[PDB]
Amino acid sequence: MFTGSIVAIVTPMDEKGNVCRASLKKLIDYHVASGTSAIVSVGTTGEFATLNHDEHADVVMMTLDLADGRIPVIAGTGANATAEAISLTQRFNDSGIVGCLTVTPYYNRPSQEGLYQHFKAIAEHTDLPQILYNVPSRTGCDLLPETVGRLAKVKNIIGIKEATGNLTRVNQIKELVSDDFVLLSGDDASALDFMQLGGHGVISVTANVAARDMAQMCKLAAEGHFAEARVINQRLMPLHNKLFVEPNPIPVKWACKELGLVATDTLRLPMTPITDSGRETVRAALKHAGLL
Amino acid sequence: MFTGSIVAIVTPMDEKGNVCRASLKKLIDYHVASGTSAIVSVGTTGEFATLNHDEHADVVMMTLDLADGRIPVIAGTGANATAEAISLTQRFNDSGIVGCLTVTPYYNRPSQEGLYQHFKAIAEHTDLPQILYNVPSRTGCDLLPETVGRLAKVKNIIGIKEATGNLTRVNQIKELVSDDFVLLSGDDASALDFMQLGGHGVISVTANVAARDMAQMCKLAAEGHFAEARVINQRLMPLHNKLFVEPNPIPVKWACKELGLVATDTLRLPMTPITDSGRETVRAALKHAGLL
Amino acid sequence: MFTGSIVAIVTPMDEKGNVCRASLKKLIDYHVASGTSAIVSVGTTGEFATLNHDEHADVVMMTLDLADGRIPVIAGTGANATAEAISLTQRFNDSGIVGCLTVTPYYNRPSQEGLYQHFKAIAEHTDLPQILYNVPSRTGCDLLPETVGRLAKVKNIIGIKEATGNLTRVNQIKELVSDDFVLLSGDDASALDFMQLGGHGVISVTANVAARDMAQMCKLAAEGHFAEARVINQRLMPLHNKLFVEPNPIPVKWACKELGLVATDTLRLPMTPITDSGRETVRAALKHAGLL
Amino acid sequence: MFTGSIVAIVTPMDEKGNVCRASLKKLIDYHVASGTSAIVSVGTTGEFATLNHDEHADVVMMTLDLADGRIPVIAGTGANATAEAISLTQRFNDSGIVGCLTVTPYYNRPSQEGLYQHFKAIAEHTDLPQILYNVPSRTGCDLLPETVGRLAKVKNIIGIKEATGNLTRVNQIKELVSDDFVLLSGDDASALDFMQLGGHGVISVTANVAARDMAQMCKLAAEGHFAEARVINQRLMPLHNKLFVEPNPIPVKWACKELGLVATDTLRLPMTPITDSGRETVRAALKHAGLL
Ligand SMILES: N[C@@H](CCCC[NH3+])C(=O)O
Ligand SMILES: N[C@@H](CCCC[NH3+])C(=O)O
Ligand SMILES: N[C@@H](CCCC[NH3+])C(=O)O
Ligand SMILES: N[C@@H](CCCC[NH3+])C(=O)O
Ligand SMILES: [K+]
Ligand SMILES: [K+]
Ligand SMILES: [K+]
Ligand SMILES: [K+]
Ligand SMILES: [K+]
Ligand SMILES: [K+]
Repeated sequence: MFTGSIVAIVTPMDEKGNVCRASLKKLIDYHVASGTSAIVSVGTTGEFATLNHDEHADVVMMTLDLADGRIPVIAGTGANATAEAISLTQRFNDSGIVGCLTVTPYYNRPSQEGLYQHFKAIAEHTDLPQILYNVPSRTGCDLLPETVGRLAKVKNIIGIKEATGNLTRVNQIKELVSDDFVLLSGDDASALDFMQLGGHGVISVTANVAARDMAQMCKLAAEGHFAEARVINQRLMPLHNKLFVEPNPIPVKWACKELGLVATDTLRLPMTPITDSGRETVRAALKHAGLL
Repeated sequence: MFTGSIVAIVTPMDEKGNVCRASLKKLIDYHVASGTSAIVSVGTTGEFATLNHDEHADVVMMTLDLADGRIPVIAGTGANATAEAISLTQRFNDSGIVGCLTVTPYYNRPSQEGLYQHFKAIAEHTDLPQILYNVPSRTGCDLLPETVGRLAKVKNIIGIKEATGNLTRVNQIKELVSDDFVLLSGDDASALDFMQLGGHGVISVTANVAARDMAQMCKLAAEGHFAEARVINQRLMPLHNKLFVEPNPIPVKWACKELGLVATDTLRLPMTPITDSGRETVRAALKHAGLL
Repeated sequence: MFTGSIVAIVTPMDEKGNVCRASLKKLIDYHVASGTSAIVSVGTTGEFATLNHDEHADVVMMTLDLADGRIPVIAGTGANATAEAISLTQRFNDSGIVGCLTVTPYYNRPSQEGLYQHFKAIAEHTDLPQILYNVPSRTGCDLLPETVGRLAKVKNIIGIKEATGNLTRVNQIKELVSDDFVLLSGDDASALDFMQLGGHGVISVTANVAARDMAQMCKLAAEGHFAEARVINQRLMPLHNKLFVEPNPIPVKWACKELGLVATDTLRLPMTPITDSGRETVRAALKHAGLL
Repeated sequence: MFTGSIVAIVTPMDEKGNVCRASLKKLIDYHVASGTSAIVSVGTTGEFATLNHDEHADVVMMTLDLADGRIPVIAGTGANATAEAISLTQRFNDSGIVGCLTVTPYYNRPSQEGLYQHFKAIAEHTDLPQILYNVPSRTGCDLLPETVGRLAKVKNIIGIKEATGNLTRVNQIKELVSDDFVLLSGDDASALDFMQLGGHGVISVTANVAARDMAQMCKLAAEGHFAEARVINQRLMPLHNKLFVEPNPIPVKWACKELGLVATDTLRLPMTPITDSGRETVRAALKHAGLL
């Protein structure tokens, strides 16, 4: 499933920074019960940067095992070296994942032609559906609509997670791609606006703690009931902002712990523990959303 | 050597994308002959993002072997996960390298407290001198002067490669650190200005192809001879700019090949070959510098 | 009328830079015939900066006289000194204009409290409806949604021309104001997106040369027929971009001359004549729109 | 005087918002006593946007009268319409002022060719020396070095007030102009850095309240005594920053009142009175500088 409310799931960790199977199970059951459309495993929110390849694969496989066919799983498979992205993708071929979420190379700042060759090569060597991921504030590069249009001609490049927050991208991309190419927001605070403009859903941090409200918001949006959706969005807006009051996923993991969905809020360095002021801001946002 | 003209040396490749030992040897001998102060091996210009750690370590160790004590070698040791940076640094402990160039974590956008903990942990696991490296355009993170002050208190944190191009940082940092903390430019086009303000040298892309000129410019700067240094700077200004006409190190590798310093200008995806328009721009800059 | 396609009309000039009544008459008749909703007289596009107060008033009065009740006229009344804005507003009280378009103070960078006091004072001393105008790229300040919400409580502050191009502003402002407060785009290239998000129309440069297509696009948008509207928008998109290929209103005045709507394309310094390359780009855009 | 510590003097007002002659006289005598090099009358800090031309001219002429040949007076003469800038400059022809400070047109965003024609036309209508003034954060326009080169060829264009805070501009401009073209900082917090790179002085907000310290710092800089100049700079750094805690000249007028240099801290809308939090910040900065 590549539409509606898709959660960019936290990778819950014990105090040692190793994946907590019991916490992950509780999250997955929560998403199944709450109507989340799909789970993005080891995306940005899942701390892909600080897992090594083996651990990253372990988490995807554990998520599939625990999901047990009840909810679709999309794996984070991005890398900043094209060989590495291919390699990681091969580990998931015939795993049971429904598709891959693949970020533009970060740090090295390739040209648009470099991005085209990068994604073309990755798509060539899998039959899995690929969702491109643009997040310039993290990567230092910006995958432009023209290049997205070029890549959407590749059979198994099927959509894009657009995380610029620049809403003009929706229709710039839509006019260059076929009607079946999926446009997903990667920016919770602008996601409803993104859907109103023609987007198909959101790959969401907020959904980690407000899964039912997110699922109902995205359904209302898909039906054209934007005023109704916007009531939900306004109750969620403090979370859409304050889940980034300190670096994601610091706030959302604390929030998941506060709700009892995970055993510990531990992250891996260079992510550090939430500050006291951050706890108080996040808690206020959870209360605004009616979750505590 | 942590002052003067420090080359961020290319990792020259064969057509297959693997390190070319003959080319690396030619470069290194060139830098010895030219008066380059030190070599940074597998920095940004050396394609650290697209080598695996073993490959990265092999290039560093080959560069150290070829230098044969003639010129000091600083290893690139940055990573966006602290555990991984520690692992890479530990490869070089007792190796012969003189210190480490360690970039702020990229993509994951840690807080300043996160940056402090990351670099502190790395410095704790080595006796080697650490040069911090700030380049927000690539990493999505900005290591601010206050945090650089805090880190300069750690015994073996000894300098910073400041690649913002924001020259106010020179004196902001200088006033927070001891007189022996080294300030190096990471931005060729502003590097003479950076030294004029108090900086100690440059870690340079341009030095790959104008090593003698860069070394002479930096020596004149260190002596307070700014007007003479500026004449050299003006002759190199088109390279300082046009070596970034396409993404670094695409132009500089081509320039190295054009000068006969390396056998091929091959890079790894997502870096792609220089365009025809790029070749003509870079050739014009080399001709301006009197190198061709 | 404060909805649909509203033209930010050029101030046509003879070769001496004085207002050309005959050219203005032809424009006004064109707008009446083509279904434009209203005319903004001496806005940005009408070169408010380079008319003195007497000339500025002359042009508004001439536009009202020529309109002869057939189309509503909104006067540009902005200034960067609150006394000056009041003064200019008084000149229009009981003139026949339907409202005023009042820009945030430029150059002096007031606080949000300063903007609130500025606009509150101007509104106090007129019974004319006021449309706030935010264009940070010109002014150096940004009138934020919170302050817009404060000002919308003032009885005769009735809407806002939002020219940031940042589409998140639509619903940030809408949630803070009453249902009858008018949201108008000031950014042609994002205007259709702006209306799709809940905006009520556009104060347009493009409408100067494509008045009928703009009027039909904004009606389709108001009816919810966005796919239909978007076909029109895509034929207009090169004009929405290339009317800013050189500083507005340089391109649009040339385009008006090329279509025969005005006798000369003359502007006042510091605006200068269109370049040859600009003529060719603008002409291509007019052809794309089917106007030549 | 177009070098050293040049004060962008406040236009002190009474409670009604009109120029206070006794306060202006106290300031001017202060600057004579302190060793200020020159006074810029009705620059940005002097509230040029909210005086009418007659008022503006009266303040300039009063400042010239009060200076009584003791200290040179440069008039602010900028406008965003060329005709208006010419008119204002012509007011001061044969007046006693030593030159003119003329800002790039604001709001209307002319091209570089437009800037060239604007300043050329103004210089043609006077024998007075012209200092260009670039401050893109306020004007929406950036007068680039290439254009500054082109204008420096006009006989009576003799310098530039560079208020970008982008220190690379010093040497970019210096290499395109003659050795006698003057480079002055418009940015107090980077001004010592600017002089260290080659600049000749500063047109300063801080000098309104730390005139002796600023004059001593600039003299030390001119002599090449940078380390001693930096000690003074560090003592003034909180003022350099906190005089912009609210919009200039709100903080500096309050500071002048607090020091007894002016009778009231009144400004004209849209500038508004300093907040209580602002007063406490500025008082802390004055105490740091040892002025209180
Ligand atoms: N820390 C490295 C490797 C991560 C590998 C597994 N996801 C990066 O962000 O590219
Ligand atoms: N491509 C990954 C791993 C590089 C590992 C060796 N230098 C990154 O940029 O972090
Ligand atoms: N040129 C000045 C005065 C214009 C007055 C009439 N609109 C400005 O842009 O504020
Ligand atoms: N407030 C108008 C006119 C100022 C005229 C005298 N200084 C402007 O900023 O251009
Ligand atoms: K395939
Ligand atoms: K496809
Ligand atoms: K140290
Ligand atoms: K009123
Ligand atoms: K109202
Ligand atoms: K000159």
